[PDB]
Amino acid sequence: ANPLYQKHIISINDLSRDDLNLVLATAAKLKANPQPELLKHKVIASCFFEASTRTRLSFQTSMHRLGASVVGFSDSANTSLGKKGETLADTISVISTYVDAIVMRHPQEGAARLATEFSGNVPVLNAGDGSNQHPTQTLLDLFTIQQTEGRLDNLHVAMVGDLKYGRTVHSLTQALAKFDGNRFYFIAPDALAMPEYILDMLDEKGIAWSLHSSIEEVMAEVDILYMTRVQKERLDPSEYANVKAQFVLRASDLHNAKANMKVLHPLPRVDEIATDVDKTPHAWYFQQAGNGIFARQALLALVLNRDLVL
Amino acid sequence: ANPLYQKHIISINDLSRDDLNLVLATAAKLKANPQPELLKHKVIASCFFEASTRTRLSFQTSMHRLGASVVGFSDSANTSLGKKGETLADTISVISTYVDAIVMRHPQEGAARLATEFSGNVPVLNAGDGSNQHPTQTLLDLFTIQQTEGRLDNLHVAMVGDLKYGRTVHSLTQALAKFDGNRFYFIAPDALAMPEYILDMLDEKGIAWSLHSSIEEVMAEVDILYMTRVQKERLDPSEYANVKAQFVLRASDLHNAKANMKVLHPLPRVDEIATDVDKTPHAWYFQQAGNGIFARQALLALVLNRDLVL
Amino acid sequence: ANPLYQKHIISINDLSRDDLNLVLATAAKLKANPQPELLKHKVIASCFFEASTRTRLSFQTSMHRLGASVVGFSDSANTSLGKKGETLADTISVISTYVDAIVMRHPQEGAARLATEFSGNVPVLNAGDGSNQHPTQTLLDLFTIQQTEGRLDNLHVAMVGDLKYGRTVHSLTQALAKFDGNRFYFIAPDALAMPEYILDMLDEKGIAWSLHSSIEEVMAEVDILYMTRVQKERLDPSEYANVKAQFVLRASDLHNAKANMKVLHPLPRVDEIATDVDKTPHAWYFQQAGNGIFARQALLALVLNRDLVL
Amino acid sequence: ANPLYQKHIISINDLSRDDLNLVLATAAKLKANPQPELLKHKVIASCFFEASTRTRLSFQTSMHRLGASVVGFSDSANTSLGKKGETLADTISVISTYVDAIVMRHPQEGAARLATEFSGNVPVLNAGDGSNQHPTQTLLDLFTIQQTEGRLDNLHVAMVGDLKYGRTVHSLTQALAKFDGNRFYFIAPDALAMPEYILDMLDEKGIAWSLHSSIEEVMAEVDILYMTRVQKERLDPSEYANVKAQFVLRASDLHNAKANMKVLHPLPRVDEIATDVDKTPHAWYFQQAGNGIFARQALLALVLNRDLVL
Amino acid sequence: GVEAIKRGTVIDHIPAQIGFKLLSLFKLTETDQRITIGLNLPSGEMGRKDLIKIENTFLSEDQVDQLALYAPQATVNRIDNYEVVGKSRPSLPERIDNVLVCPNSNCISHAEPVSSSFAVRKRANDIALKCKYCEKEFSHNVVLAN
Amino acid sequence: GVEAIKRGTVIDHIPAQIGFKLLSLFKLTETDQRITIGLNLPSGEMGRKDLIKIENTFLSEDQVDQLALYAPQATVNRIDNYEVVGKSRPSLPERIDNVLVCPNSNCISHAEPVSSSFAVRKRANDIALKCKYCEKEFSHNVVLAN
Ligand SMILES: [Zn+2]
Ligand SMILES: [Zn+2]
Repeated sequence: ANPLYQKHIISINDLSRDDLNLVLATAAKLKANPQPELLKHKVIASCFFEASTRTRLSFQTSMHRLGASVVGFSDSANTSLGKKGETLADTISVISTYVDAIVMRHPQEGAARLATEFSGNVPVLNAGDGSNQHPTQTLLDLFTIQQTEGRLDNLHVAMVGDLKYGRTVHSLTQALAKFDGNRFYFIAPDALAMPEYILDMLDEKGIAWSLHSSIEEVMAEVDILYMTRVQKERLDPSEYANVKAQFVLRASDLHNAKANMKVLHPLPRVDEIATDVDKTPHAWYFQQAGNGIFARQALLALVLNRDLVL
Repeated sequence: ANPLYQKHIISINDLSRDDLNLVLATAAKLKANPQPELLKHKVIASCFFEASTRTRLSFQTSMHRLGASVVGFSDSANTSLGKKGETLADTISVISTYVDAIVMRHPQEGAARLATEFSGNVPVLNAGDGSNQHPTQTLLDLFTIQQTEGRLDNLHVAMVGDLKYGRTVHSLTQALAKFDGNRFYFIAPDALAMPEYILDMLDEKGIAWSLHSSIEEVMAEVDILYMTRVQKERLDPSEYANVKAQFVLRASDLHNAKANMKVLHPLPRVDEIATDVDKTPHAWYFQQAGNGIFARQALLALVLNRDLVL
Repeated sequence: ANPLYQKHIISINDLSRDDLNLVLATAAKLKANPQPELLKHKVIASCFFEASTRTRLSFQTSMHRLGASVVGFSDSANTSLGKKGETLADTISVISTYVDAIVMRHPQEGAARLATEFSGNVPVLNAGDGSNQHPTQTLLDLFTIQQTEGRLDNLHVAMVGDLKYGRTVHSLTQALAKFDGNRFYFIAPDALAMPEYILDMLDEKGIAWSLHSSIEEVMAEVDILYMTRVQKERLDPSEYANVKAQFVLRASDLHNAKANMKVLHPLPRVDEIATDVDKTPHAWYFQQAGNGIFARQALLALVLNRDLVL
Repeated sequence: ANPLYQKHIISINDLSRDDLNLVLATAAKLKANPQPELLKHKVIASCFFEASTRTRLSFQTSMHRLGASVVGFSDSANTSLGKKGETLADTISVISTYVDAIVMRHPQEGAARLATEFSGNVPVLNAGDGSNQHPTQTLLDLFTIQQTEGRLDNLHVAMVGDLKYGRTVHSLTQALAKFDGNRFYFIAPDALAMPEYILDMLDEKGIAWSLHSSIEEVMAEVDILYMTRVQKERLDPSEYANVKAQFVLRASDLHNAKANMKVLHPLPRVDEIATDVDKTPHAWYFQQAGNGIFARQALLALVLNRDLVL
Repeated sequence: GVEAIKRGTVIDHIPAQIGFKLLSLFKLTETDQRITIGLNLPSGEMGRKDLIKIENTFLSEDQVDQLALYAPQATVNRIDNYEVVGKSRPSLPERIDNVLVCPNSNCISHAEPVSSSFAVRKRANDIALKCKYCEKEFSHNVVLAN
Repeated sequence: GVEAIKRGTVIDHIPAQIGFKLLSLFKLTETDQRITIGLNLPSGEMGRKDLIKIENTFLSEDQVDQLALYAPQATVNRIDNYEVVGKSRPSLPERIDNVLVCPNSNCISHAEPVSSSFAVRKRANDIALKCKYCEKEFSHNVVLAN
């Protein structure tokens, strides 16, 4: 049985260094030499109780490229679920009576983890459970860094943007805090600063970090520039605009960047990365979305296959 | 040609004793030894004009496990149908120009039966047409009783819950009234009692039934305890709560139940069956939802296959 | 001080026959010779948390016809804040601070009685509270019965329609059974009969009552035909449409009616009284909607004025 | 001519202490002996483009309590036209043509000041404009502080809750720092502290202020506890619920409070003041909601009347 | 039974498993006095009773009646100087307050800072409890549920 | 006074008012076996203490350890035949299940058939308790305002 066989991928916390390496190494082989019939005759529930078209289409394209069938829904608006009594525990107890793996997005923290007490032996992969986890996004990001820098160790990683609510920047700090000698630059306005328990966790394991005011300060030594979305509505309109020049990347800023430097951003990108940055060699946010396919396939192959011998 | 080949499954009334046996015997063989390519190259319209995620996912998982493709929609909210003139007869006349079988759920009584005058030679299976029929639910229920009691004849069946509006309890009484020596206990509050024309039909064919006040009265001789949902809103809030102790099952109640007794319930279950009943050998409502797959596959194999030689 | 001076008008059960009579007397007086500046300088709040355009306009015309100012709202939506946080208690505690009286319709049984406990000294008047009380409707109904029949004692009153859920028929029976010699005929669809407690109060006082099946059984004995709207949606559409040859009133059926019989209805009347009934003299429901003014004016004059000089 | 005669009441910054005092004097006079026909024949427009049922009913009771007519509306929806085409400018240019004064709540900062430029000679009064000003609230707040403390100078005022986004706490600080000897205690969750410019105005005039962490640090020094509602939704639900042992007021905490300390709140108070606080004498927020009448009446009497004789 | 306290209340012959339900529900435990409680005792009739001894407090005529729907055969013995200076048996009240919950899910009581209250009527067989607020009447078996 | 039975557990030295929390929280009343509780017992050695005796009942190890969070300095005493045969004191457990409540309003534990489970970590000046489900860590002071 491979390590991840039939396990529920609920959090990055639950994945070890070795599990992260085993998922990323597999994504590398599937990117290389694909397996279009590997999951043939498997049916996967794509249950998006919270709508997220971008994540859904990547997960379902990944399910399709391995040969599996997909059934599911995207509520948020309404289908007929989570209403008039009918609890999540009962929905999972019906659904895992038909499907082989449950992929789900839910608005409440902890939902995937509860599904797990009800699926019995059908695997539950978490596509997003509120402000808690999202392992699949951290896995495509880790795969983009590994793909472009050649390593996951001894890196210079700047996290720029909303770091207080950024579900993504938190998980990637934890994932990356498992590998060695990584150094962090956090560039966030104070209202949105990287929470203390991530910082505590960093210190404790002897990893280095530093706060900086502007992207200018650290452009030269950066390897991965991970940007995040500031949601305008986490501030007053007035507050938002007023950061004396802002946290928005323009291609001028990158003039002093290391030859290997990559700008990553989970999308939607609205305003923090200017158009002109797209035609720069460093812009890597769409190629990152592309590897979403690979990281997502790896997981489904490993969870549903006792041995993948590629 | 097998009997059900290319027929439209619209009502239980239209199915004979022998047709019920032929669908249940087939579901038994597919449960046993499946056929994942039997409907390959067939495309099925899953047209849920009224949304019902639970029924849709079972029907579509069944369509997928026989190898067929699925196209369709779930309106109730809106897609673009049944609006601004565009009649149901015209929709079916377009859709049966692309698909091989139409599965449909509609809010109005009689809709599946009308579709049938327009599909021409494409089969129309009814997934629910208003307060009228639902043959596919009665077929998974009959298959759950046959599976657990070994027979469909000489049974002791209690129907507990809303029996006046219960579309399910009505159809299963008719289905089961085709086999012999079945005896019925109806336990419903008077506002929700089993309508007279079901009772008339029972008497006429010499089948026995009896009303009882509490589940306590008949626990010992019951074989199948079929529960139904009381929709709170079919009563005043005040009226609802006041039945001196209620029609809710708790595992205490089952202490005197026959070794073979099974509790069936069409779901959603909200309040009439207490959590503690789930970890009892008798609880069988989810395993029933599971056989929805089998009864549903049987039908699609038989309707679309001139000979199933399994 | 008048008996009802600064009294909370919340339930009919709460008003004694003596008080019913004072209300009906005053009203007959204001109709005739109205003092239009009696409530000059009062600010009354019309707080419709549940909206009812007719009631809100009857009550508000009344406030105006007596020289009163009005501030207030209408929901069946969210007004502002009061959706979360604002407890009715906090909302009244602030509104007692502003106005002289609070008229209020709210969708929860007992909302006017809670309000009392926070209105300080400001009187609150119930314009409908869930399925519990509507005193103001029963008062204008008594006034019309008194004004057409010349009395409230020794009458033959037929109550027809949704006797089980009609807020009004429940109250009219409580009010009229506080007078002597009355006989009631209850004509209702089986599933919607007069709840047992109405009938049990009726047998302790030993008031003469009988159930019937169609208006035409008591056509010729009835002094008052009070009709309620059988709500189409709390019933199956094939069941609503199948009751007998209906219990809807057509002028024809009035052919054997007493010269003094009046037909009453709270309104809406959609179908349960036909248009030709409108032309016959027995038609009295619009006349009734107009007596709402004097009844409600009566109410406001006594609650807000120490002694009524007229 | 009174100082404020036909003056636009738009911002608190705009009113001098002399004018604050004239407003508060008049109000103390009208409370006591109200002239109820002072604005007889005026038609005031209550134009709530953003709806606020309490404010709209306080202002409208005021107009009425002084003998004024009212025409107006409420959005948090579309009223008619004004959604497209109708610019606030065109809408005021037409409403100046009708009425004598314009009271208005609008969801955009500066909507009352634009209106001025199109109201011709009609005075406009700001009932709230986005996150900018609410003068009428600060006036009724000063009146309650003055009415309980006997003065507006040399007070110890603790401001608690959402100090960063509370419209009101920003204004109350501007108004009270126009008086001498005041000391402010600011108790707020880290992420929601007093914006730097409030604090910088405070240090130029050199008014004594200090931040704190919980009410219980200044319980015994505080003359006025002004509490704002920490809005649950502009915060993470695990962060809202984790702040200390909360900054919510319970009567217990009042145990060491001065005999004259009053607890104030604009309202809604959902959870930040508990029910037992309501019974203690220090409870003054409903009393406060009532002083809104005299404050707003004051305002309307001066702006619309040349000289006030009372 | 067991031995005595320095003057107060002894509530005995409470049905077994009603004992704690009264300690919690009527909130009898928020006292500074020695409350001694014996659970599931013999040494009193109908097998196992419960028993509560509240020292120094003496429960009013009223509170004594409030036990009636739970405890109706209990004895509220009144002690001074280790001897029963008086003996009360629970008689049925006419208003039970804030211990019950209106079954009416649309009753306003639920969401507000009001204490529940119910008119009590008839005796033993069926005790109808009428909500103060929605004025809907329920059987005590339904009210005494959840 | 209350101090020994033939066999069972004497939970001694509970601080005032926690005795009823423990009864409720650990459902120690739901056993028809002799429990004697004494609340606001003098004990100059405390000022005020509470004592529960569950007769013919033995608290398995971990049960004892859950008491760490509430009456942390209480001595569970085994009496397995007429006297104090084993003394025990509460140690913080590594997980506290069923009894706590997740502070996170948007935690899923709240609407569903799911027992709370929290990871215990005495760190620095208190104990942090991390939810099973929503993975958020809170101070026990937050979690116990409850
Ligand atoms: Zn109630
Ligand atoms: Zn949680």
